[PDB]
Amino acid sequence: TCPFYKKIPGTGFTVDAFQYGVVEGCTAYFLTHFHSDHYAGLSKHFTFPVYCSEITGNLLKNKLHVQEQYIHPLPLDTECIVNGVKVVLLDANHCPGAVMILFYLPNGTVILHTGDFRADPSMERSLLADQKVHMLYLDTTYCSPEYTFPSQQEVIRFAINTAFEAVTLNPHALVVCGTYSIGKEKVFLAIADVLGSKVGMSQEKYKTLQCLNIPEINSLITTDMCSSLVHLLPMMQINFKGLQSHLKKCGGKYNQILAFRPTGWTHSNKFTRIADVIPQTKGNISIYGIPYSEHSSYLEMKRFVQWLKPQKIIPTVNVGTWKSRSTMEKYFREWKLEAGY
Ligand SMILES: CN1CCN(C(=O)Nc2ccc(F)cc2)CC1
Ligand code: NI
Repeated sequence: TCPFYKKIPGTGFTVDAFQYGVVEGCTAYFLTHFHSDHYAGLSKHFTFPVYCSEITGNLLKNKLHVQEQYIHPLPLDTECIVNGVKVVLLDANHCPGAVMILFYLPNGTVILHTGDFRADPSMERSLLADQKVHMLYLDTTYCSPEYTFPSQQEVIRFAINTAFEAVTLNPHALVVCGTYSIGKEKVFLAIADVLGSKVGMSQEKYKTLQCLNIPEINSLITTDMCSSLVHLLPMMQINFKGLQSHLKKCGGKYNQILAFRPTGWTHSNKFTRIADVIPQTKGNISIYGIPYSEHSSYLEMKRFVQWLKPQKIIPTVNVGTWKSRSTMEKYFREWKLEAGY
């Protein structure tokens, strides 16, 4: 059964609610982004209206084979009427196609649902600048002050400089990057660009990337592994055993692997600056864990909420324990008292 924080009151709408069968009273199902915890349940057999971005719609059609007649893509930054209710989709600064949704309820209430997001000051000059938001359904993934990490730009600078140094010292080194979902494409694209290579990958991953509206993508990716010195593999294979096995398959073209695992936050963020990060090494294989986040840091989240000044906050992540719920509620009260709303 569908939980309360996935229902939008007085609209007939649910958000990211495809794993509960037919939800009583739901006339339209919104999907914020194409990550499996959120799309869980969609297939070629779904026959209710789905509202989403153009990119999410491309993935629904081609990867999950949802029929075209049920996919309703909406442009960003544009007032749209859906089943008698005004809505707006805004970029969430998460993975490709990820949106936040603004709902203008018939009674005058205004709700913002962030989906998954990485809060940024640029959001303070979207269509949010205008009007009051009464209720905020908030991505609280990293809602605790211990969660610090660098900007995406600083992490990409580190990865580019590391890869370029290694391959210039050894032109027979292979670079490998882990993936298990869409998002974080800049990691492998930036490294391939500095090295003058296309990114090599499976047919299945190539298909997924072709759905994303990335400019000049045919120039950047390929299924021909032999032509490429940046390879993508499943995240599960980014370990000494799996990389040893991959190196065997490359027919003596390479004699070294440099690999990257883009994680979220890890406990080594409490001790180590991005500049100081070192790999794990065994023989001719080195593995770097890099803290590339597509979710708000604690400080980014706090700044956005203190700017927005919502009347009520409904968390959508870490909702399953009393300890987590009490911790989040204490932070929301601190933020409100400090800022005066
Ligand atoms: C006192 N009620 C609370 C629930 N409520 C509502 O509208 N629920 C809902 C159901 C299904 C859906 F899709 C969306 C919302 C508002 C009035
Ligand atoms: Ni996500």
